[PDB]
Amino acid sequence: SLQNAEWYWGDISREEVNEKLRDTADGTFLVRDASTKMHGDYTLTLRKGGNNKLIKIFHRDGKYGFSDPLTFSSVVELINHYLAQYNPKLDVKLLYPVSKYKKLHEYNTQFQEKSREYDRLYEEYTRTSQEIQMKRTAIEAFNETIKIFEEQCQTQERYSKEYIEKFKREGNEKEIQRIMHNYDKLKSRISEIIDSRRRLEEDLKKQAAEYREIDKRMNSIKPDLIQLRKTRDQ
Amino acid sequence: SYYHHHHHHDYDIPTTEPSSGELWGIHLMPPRILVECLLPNGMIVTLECLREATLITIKHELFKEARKYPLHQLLQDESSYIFVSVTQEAEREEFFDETRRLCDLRLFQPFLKVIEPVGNREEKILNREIGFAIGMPVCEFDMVKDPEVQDFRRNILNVCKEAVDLRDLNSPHSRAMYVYPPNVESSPELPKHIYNKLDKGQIIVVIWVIVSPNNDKQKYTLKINHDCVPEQVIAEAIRKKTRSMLLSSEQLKLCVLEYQGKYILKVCGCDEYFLEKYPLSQYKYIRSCIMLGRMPNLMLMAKESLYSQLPMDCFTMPSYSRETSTKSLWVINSALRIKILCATYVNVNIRDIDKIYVRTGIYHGGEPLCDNVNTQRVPCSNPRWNEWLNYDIYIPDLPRAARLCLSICSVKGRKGAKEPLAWGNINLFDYTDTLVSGKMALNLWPVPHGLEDLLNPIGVTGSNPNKETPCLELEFDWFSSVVKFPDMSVIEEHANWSVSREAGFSYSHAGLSNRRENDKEQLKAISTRDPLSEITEQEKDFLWSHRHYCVTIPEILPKLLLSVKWNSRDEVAQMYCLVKDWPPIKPEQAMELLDCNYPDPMVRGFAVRCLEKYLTDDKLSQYLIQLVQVLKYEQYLDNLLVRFLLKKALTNQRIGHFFFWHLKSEMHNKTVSQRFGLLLESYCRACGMYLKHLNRQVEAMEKLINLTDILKQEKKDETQKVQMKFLVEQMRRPDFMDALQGFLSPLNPAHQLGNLRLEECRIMSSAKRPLWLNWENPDIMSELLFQNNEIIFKNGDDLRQDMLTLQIIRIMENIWQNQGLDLRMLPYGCLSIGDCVGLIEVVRNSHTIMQIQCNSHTLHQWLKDKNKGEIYDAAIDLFTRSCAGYCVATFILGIGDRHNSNIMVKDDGQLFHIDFGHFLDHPFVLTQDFLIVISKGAQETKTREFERFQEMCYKAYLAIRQHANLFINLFSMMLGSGMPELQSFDDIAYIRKTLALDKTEQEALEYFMKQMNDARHDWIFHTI
Repeated sequence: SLQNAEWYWGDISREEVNEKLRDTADGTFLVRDASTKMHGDYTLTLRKGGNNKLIKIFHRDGKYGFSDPLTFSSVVELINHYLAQYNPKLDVKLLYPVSKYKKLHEYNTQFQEKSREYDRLYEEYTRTSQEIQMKRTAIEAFNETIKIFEEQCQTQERYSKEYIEKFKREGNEKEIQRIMHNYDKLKSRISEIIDSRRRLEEDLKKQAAEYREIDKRMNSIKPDLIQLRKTRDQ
Repeated sequence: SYYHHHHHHDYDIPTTEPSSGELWGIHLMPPRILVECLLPNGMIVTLECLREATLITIKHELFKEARKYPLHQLLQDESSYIFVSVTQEAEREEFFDETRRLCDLRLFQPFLKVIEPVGNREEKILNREIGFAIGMPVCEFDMVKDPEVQDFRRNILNVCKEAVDLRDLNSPHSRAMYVYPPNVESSPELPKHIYNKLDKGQIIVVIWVIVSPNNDKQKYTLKINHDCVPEQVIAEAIRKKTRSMLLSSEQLKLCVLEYQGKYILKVCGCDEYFLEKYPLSQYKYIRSCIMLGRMPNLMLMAKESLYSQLPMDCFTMPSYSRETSTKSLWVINSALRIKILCATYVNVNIRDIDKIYVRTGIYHGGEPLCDNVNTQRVPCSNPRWNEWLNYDIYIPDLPRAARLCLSICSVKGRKGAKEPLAWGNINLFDYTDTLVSGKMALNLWPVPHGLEDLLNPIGVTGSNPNKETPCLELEFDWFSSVVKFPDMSVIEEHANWSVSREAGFSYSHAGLSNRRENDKEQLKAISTRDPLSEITEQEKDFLWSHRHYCVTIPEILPKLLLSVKWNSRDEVAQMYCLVKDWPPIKPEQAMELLDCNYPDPMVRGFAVRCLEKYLTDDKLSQYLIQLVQVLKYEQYLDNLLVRFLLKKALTNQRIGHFFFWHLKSEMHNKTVSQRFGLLLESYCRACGMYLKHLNRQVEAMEKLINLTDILKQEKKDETQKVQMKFLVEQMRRPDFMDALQGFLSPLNPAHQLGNLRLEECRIMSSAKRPLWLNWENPDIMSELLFQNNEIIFKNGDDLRQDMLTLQIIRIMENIWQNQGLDLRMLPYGCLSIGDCVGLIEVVRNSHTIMQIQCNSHTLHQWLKDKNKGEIYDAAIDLFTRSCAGYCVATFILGIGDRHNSNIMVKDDGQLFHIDFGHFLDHPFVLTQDFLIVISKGAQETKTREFERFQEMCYKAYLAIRQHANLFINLFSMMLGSGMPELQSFDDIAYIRKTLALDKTEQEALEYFMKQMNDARHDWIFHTI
């Protein structure tokens, strides 16, 4: 074991280790190839506190370490001691290593076509959400319309209740009966508006429900997506 | 731009040596409608109106036809009433302006109520304009019941008063300075390669004057040193008509003096005025004229005829103008512990029980503690936990910006034998500096596409405005009393003290705390790194040590700041104190401090000052997209940065215009709809009589959105020709003629759109139906001297990515020209107005490479046509020059899709890429075609010319590389808009590769070359 162990990945850069360490215990580690090279430098990325910490492993003349007195020289011997000593704010040791484990044509074409539908479901999902919110805000407009025509009844009993008696005596009634026609359409008209809203209400509740289903399938694709993605690269 | 980037290759001086729809459901009301009118007499008379009918005329008809019904003496004249109805924003609306057409009121169902102006505020009620502009009725705010919202609305007027005062202070000139800012570069110094277009040092500049009651033009050609204020330019024009054989010369010298300041110059053809003592060549028009082989044409014009049309005087404070017991935070003993209670529901299928738990974390961008899930224990059904969660952090050690992040989520491991849902975020602190406690119900947001990162702390802080969503009920500890963050007085004490403690040096077993430093502090080398560089534990600590030495190099601040132990109350207090009197840094460096790595009020507050002082209105106008983007990470509604932006925007209308569109374009976007809605209101309330022009641009864009909604979708998937039948008809209609004729271009408000050229506007041929519209320029000096106006209205593609790319190219170009030499890019105009709705400026006289065919050499022959003989040499100077810019830039920004119908060539010889959209990674260009045009005709690459091309590309690449940072930061600020190519720093990493960055200078130049003399090589598709 020397320039080629479990945790030596080298060929990878900052972004890749970043995602490999995602959500792991205080001590998960690997070593990397550093940016600027003097024929070679190395970087250890330790897990502590909920974050990725970058630590520079130095060369200089031919001995290794983290700081001024560089002792452990063989790259591996440095990790072999482990982080308690070098600063007490890093008290945990190096627990988890990382390590490694078109012929495989078939076991990826599922990632093509299950992800086909997750990029098709997120669509159905987005569209429905906007569409629901439209129906919500239309219902709002309906009640509000309903509240106007209703208030138009008030504006008619008053104004015509004190004339359903005045015209009753004026020698000439008969006008009062071509008035009721208007009330008949008014109340006939409100009923339509109430139905129009109702039909929309029992279209929303069934549009809403539909959305829950589009979500349900999505949260059940999600985890199965991550496993193929990971049966692929490794 | 001005002249459509068309170079005149000849000027070696010597001349004399929701959704739309009008009516809910229906996209377009029928030529005629039955609109029911509800009268105050109590009777619905149903009235037949043509859709274009004005309200003045509906009223007339209603009242004429109403006296045919009962109770008609029970009337009131006619004009006493004013209609009210319900618009499809669900609100009742008084329709005070009775010019408004029936097809234009956003009615819900065709009915109008007749009432009486109770409210009697015809004036204040016409802040219905404010709602229109914002799009969202003003009073969804009036009914909010959140103290921060109501506060903001009140407190933000300070800014509006102040800004409205500044404008009128210095009566008439400052008003004009505001309405018409000087359009001016930020360095007065001319790059030497422009000097050498005026190798005399001077320029010929025609100065027209209008003489007839119906316009008559006089010239006066004039010639003057590029660097000469307009004051003086007016003089030399006086001394030219006035010159006479009776006029001596102290007779002329005096009376020039006496008339020099009674006139004003104006760019001919648009609304651009030279209102300031600036070097004549500092104005973009001028420099741009030098650049295109163009004679400046200015218009002399009396100051007093400009000042007569400037009527903004009125600003009115609106209707909404009208101590307990606390413990200082760190008195609080023992750790924070948040109680998780219960979510009400969750969208899991239940036949798949990878069960359900709440993941939580305290955060500061990246977290200040080990973060912890609660037990999985609950198997949905009634998702409940009742448990307190213990976080290892003293409550005293909570940073000011500290907040809590949570999600409901699921993962895996379960294959073999080995070991999401909805997220929400909360400010541990009030806007009033309270640390929250008690009952908290949080509606959570949906998980955004792609991001399966489990916790999403970049998503906004706030409960979900939509309460038909899973909702997580919460409990924070409650101490004897209300707990507040300590005063700034107190913190500065602690800072002082626990450094007087520091001089108890004793080597110890640690390395962070340590303070001289020898010559080997040369870690000014780290100050020079780009902001994504990554700082090692050794380095982070090195910095906190020699922090008190850092003041001597101001620009380390970003890195030092990312080295503070943000969970140490000691370290933060000490940091606070350094930030206090830190030497200020260049604006392009302060900006970084407004991204989401630097969330701390003190720090961001500092950046805002560095901006107040140093950043010029030019640079603002430029990096505006980011600044508007970056408000999204401000923790509270009322902060320093808004008070900044908003003040600027009321102070300089050219900024204002875009400040407004950039905010309006995301109003559909609920995560940010109210912060922006709120912002937008205060701005309109305070923007003067510009609101009226804005409203007209809005009016017009809606008509446009609607029209295209029928051209796709609402069937109209007919023969191309049929669709055109519809467009032509529909544009002729009088509602549309009004709506879409004579308003300011959103792409450039200095650009008046007049009447349409109906016989020039047509539907382009894309799936999405892009309307190609042409307007007349209604300027007096328009068609000669300037232009006729073409824009694309495009409704379906998300234009933000294109917007940013075009920003970045401009900047790039800007760098290469100021470094001297000189690759001309075409940052064409692009503006996103909505949910994938936008405008693109037509660059007249360009054709796709994949048009020019209908020859491998004859691209070079097409160029020798259009460009005759001698002129022809500069077309290669131009083509070669532009190809570099796009080679270099295209490579850095990583644009694939680089086929010949994406690249356009313009007649003068210019190249320019269009239709970007797709970003970094999500080789190079050089096809033979281009490689043939460079090297004027030949087939032999080892050419004299191709060699020069390499120097341009080498010199250019490295220029950008020096200016990495600006670019890393410009991209950095973007990470909070819905843009699906910029969600993580991970994403930005691409351009960190492309400019080598990690390697040396010399090394990066080698790598790029390793990229340059490569590439090499049916054409619509590709085969063998």
